[PDB]
Amino acid sequence: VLLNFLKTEQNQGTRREAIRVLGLLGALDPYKHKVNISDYSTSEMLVNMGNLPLDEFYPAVSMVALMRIFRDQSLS
Repeated sequence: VLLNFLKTEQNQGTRREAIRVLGLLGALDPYKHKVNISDYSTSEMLVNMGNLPLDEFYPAVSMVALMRIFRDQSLS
């Protein structure tokens, strides 16, 4: 949330204040930043790892496309 405002909010004073905050806190080395922190088969279907013939391939991809919008409740 410190960095998100740099690409969303644009008012110059706000950005100067944000970077000032970052500087005062100051340069955490990324290692500690990381320390503090199924679609797999469908992904292989997107590449056809199983080497299916194209005829039995279009149904799978069209289906996964339809399920992608059908699962999301935001646009029902």
